[PDB]
Amino acid sequence: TPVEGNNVEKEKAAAAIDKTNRGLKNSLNNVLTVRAELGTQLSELSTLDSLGS
Amino acid sequence: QAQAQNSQYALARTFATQKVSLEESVLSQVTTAIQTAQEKIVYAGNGTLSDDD
Repeated sequence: TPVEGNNVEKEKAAAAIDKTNRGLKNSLNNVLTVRAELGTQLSELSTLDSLGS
Repeated sequence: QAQAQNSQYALARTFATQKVSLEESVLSQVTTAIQTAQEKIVYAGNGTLSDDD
């Protein structure tokens, strides 16, 4: 969006970008939580199969 | 007669060993699991953790 010299577009775009920044941060934390849960799943599976053998 | 007594206790020992070994296996794994839960507790003591982590 062109913002050259045009206030109400300059800052408006800037606010959208800020909201995007926060959103990306939250998304990263969420996907990291999912990764952690899968890591526990894998560790359990490895431990369980040895028990089975 | 004496031989009969001896044979019966042979069988009894067989089944006792069955159960005893089967317990020991999962018991060792229980020790393992307690210890890992312990380690991750000690990490809960980490005084730098953020609420999401």
